[PDB]
Amino acid sequence: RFLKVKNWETEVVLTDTLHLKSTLETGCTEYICMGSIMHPSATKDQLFPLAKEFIDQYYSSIKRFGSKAHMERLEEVNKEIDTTSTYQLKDTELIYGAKHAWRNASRCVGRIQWSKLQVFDARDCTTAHGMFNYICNHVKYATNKGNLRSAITIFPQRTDGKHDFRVWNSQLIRYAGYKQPDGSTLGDPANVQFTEICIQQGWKPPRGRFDVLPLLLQANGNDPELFQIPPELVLEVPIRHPKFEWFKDLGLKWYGLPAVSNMLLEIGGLEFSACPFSGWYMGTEIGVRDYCDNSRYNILEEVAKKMNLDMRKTSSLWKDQALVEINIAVLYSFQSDKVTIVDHHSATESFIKHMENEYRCRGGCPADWVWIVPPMSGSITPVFHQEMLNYRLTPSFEYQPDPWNTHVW
Amino acid sequence: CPRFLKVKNWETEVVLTDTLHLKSTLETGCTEYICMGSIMHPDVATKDQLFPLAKEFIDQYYSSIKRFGSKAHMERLEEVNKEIDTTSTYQLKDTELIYGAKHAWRNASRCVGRIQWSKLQVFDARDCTTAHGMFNYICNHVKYATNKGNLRSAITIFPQRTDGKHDFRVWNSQLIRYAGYKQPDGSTLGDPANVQFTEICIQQGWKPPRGRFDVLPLLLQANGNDPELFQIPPELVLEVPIRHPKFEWFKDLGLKWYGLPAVSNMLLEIGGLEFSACPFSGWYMGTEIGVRDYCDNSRYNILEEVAKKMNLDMRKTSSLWKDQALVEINIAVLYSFQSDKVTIVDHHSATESFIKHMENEYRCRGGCPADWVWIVPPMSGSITPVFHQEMLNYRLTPSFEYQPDPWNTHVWK
Ligand code: HEM
Ligand code: HEM
Ligand SMILES: CNCCCc1cc(C#N)cc(CCc2cc(C)cc(N)n2)c1
Ligand SMILES: CNCCCc1cc(C#N)cc(CCc2cc(C)cc(N)n2)c1
Ligand SMILES: C[C@H](O)[C@H](O)[C@H]1CNc2nc(N)[nH]c(=O)c2N1
Ligand SMILES: C[C@H](O)[C@H](O)[C@H]1CNc2nc(N)[nH]c(=O)c2N1
Ligand SMILES: [Zn+2]
Repeated sequence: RFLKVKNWETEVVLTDTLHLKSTLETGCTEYICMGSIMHPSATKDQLFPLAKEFIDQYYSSIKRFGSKAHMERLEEVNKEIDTTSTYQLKDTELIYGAKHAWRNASRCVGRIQWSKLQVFDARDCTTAHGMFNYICNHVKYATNKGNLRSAITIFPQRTDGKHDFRVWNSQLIRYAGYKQPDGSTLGDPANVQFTEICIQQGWKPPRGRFDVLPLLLQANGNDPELFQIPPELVLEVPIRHPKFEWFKDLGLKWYGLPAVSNMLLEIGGLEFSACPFSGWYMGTEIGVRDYCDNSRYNILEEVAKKMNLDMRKTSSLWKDQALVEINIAVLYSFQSDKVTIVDHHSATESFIKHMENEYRCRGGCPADWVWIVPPMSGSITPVFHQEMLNYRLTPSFEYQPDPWNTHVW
Repeated sequence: CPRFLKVKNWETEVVLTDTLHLKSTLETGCTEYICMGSIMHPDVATKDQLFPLAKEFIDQYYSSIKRFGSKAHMERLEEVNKEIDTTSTYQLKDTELIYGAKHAWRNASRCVGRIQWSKLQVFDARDCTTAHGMFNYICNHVKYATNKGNLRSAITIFPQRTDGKHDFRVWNSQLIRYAGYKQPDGSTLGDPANVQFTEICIQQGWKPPRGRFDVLPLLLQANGNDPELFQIPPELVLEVPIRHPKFEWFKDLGLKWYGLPAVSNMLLEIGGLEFSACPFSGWYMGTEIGVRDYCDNSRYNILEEVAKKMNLDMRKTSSLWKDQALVEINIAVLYSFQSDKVTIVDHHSATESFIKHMENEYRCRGGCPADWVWIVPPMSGSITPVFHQEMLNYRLTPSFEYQPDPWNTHVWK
């Protein structure tokens, strides 16, 4: 059936037909919705229909469905799966696939940029040193002296499951976290466990609040190896406030490059277990989640002190006041340092425009309202009032297990 | 369906286990291929449809009072079936009515205030026959619930649906709301959300003051008849002038709001019986007024005016001038209610209470249906504990349901 989605602020109604194309599950059923669950829920025979489906939509996308090239490609892939239990994507197909996995990422508010993605083919990589080289080039390219460019580097696909390429870091660039004798945490508490694995492997920790973690890289199923990213490739921003001159004295900084490195890219049945991808930050990612989450840097109280706020009752909204000033500081700092960043008002605006584009040209746009709506000031951004349909389209980015739970040394 | 579903809290790592979802009775709107979790809204019962619905409810009631399988349970079942057989409907006992109303609230997945569910004053108005009688009952409800500012949650329940042509309806979506007036120049005076209803009232005879905060009259339909207008006695309408503890100029914006949130357009469904007029009221969470009523672009839309008086830079969105004004507006709302000693709850306190409620329900009941999209407040979401809490949404009965607007369906006599 055709599905309507309405914006309750503009009263614009869009019609979704694209959802009929989905074949994978969402996790919900007719009687139970799991819209707020973070993580809900090959062989030659499974492999061909998936490959065919993907080849079909690729050739449909270049207006040559059923062409001679198309027929030949299907045949070629058929033979290759027969003979080898897998197949290799053409360069054009790899790039199409990566851009579309981004396009189909229902949890990403930044998708208006989807067709501008620099794709680095790293499928000839065989070793951890090789991976390091490719990752450095990625970081250097994507960083671009502050003028951030979206990029993805794609390492060899899964074969038997015992020879996986994995970036063990959840992101390429992150700050270490340390468990103190007194039981508190120094640095980022989210990375305490990963930091410990790096230490256990030989990494000598400076034990600061913002120590960039080393890369831990696994090539072809082997034990991961440590590498320090050359520091001149790591762009950082000292956080200050345009009004509160005491803010710089908090000693806060963050890195300019958000680069997810723990997801799995799926294209036509093939699985790319190492595919680090990067864009640029939305201010709230740092200002709200990284700094103000209770389980992260957790700075609200200190900031509220410096602002001399009344902090005895919740109803003074001291937390909300402090939260806003921190996010002003993040945006101001990045902007003043000419490092690409987008505020949640601008980002959500662009996303609404993107939705409108996709509905017109594609017949829909899968979107996860729980993730799309920013973690502050929700209803004063346009996505809060936008109905969205969530469904799973392929090619796609998928979660995968942490490598330290499925690896034998 | 799996017998046990797990929900995680990503802040605390606490894992809870849901079994209550197995009692789900109606569709969410989702399927295994699509989720409609952010969709707002995704001829009577026949004898044969009614039997198992009544039995399911009666069983639940007698199970709740630890008399399941008792002689009184079996007798009540037989009496109910006999009534359905002879009359195609049945009547609830007062005890069952009260149980059903409290459970419809307990089951309302979109409500963050459910920690209070077992404390609800239920007014049985099933003997009501006329619009004048409806008015009396509604006035008594408003006075009781308001309690001079110490608000008490309450529901008044009018006669259930019979053949569908004799419905009792409150035409107002809430008992107390402000009028909206569209101007010839395209501007709106008052609350833009209420323009349609306001036009209906005017057509029905209401003389409008044409102000920014005019309390709408009640439009009351009894027994399927044409609806009639009544003015709520102004002394029964508690209102709060909004001022700010720091900004002396804030009171000069001339804002105020009413103290009692009272939903009057929902259908209460118990044991297959449908109560099409069941106005219920509680007390406000500040953000309902400070974020939605005042700051929605399609409502009073005051962010700009507040921003200008705050001397904020408003040329770039990146200054977060909107977020800054939003916080000060919400501070003022909470400060004004507390000062006038009218019950209100801030979004931090309410969401903290809701998490405790949810944990208790998982413990004692096997679960707690919750709609995250609605439970998370419209500002500062992730600094409230609910943002980090996975929730399962499913529909249990007794329940409050949406129903079409009466002016779209009414047959004018
Ligand atoms: C270019 C600027 C971009 C912006 C402003 C942006 C914005 C965001 C934000 C704010 C999130 C939520 C992150 C969180 O809360 O953890 C997100 C998630 C996501 N993004 Fe984007 N993004 C960008 C680029 C990209 C690119 C280049 C890709 C892939 C090629 C991508 C794919 C994804 C995926 C798969 C998620 C979901 C992550 C998860 O489920 O943990 N994004 N994005
Ligand atoms: C006692 C204090 C109460 C508080 C603090 C509270 C809080 C809330 C809030 C903030 C909402 C969201 C409203 C919106 O965004 O439009 C809501 C919705 C709702 N509440 Fe509660 N409420 C209370 C009492 C009650 C009572 C007494 C009932 C019924 C007996 C009730 C049933 C509902 C229902 C059915 C909804 C969904 C409304 C809809 O879908 O439009 N609540 N509540
Ligand atoms: C359930 N969440 C687990 C953590 C995942 C994650 C953590 C951080 C941090 N710090 C930062 C990110 C970056 C997400 C992202 C990715 C991209 C590509 C762009 C952008 N603006 N943001 C992700
Ligand atoms: C899609 N939403 C349409 C508007 C529904 C609604 C509007 C207002 C207002 N103004 C006020 C309410 C009151 C909701 C409510 C009800 C109760 C019982 C308590 C409480 N704190 N809040 C509802
Ligand atoms: C429980 C809930 O699903 C979880 O907290 C989600 C909520 N929405 C989110 N939205 C974004 N963008 N990122 C997140 O990590 C989360 N966390
Ligand atoms: C599109 C979206 O479902 C809609 O704007 C919802 C979002 N969450 C909400 N949450 C509450 N409490 N009240 C609302 O009106 C809404 N509106
Ligand atoms: Zn769903």
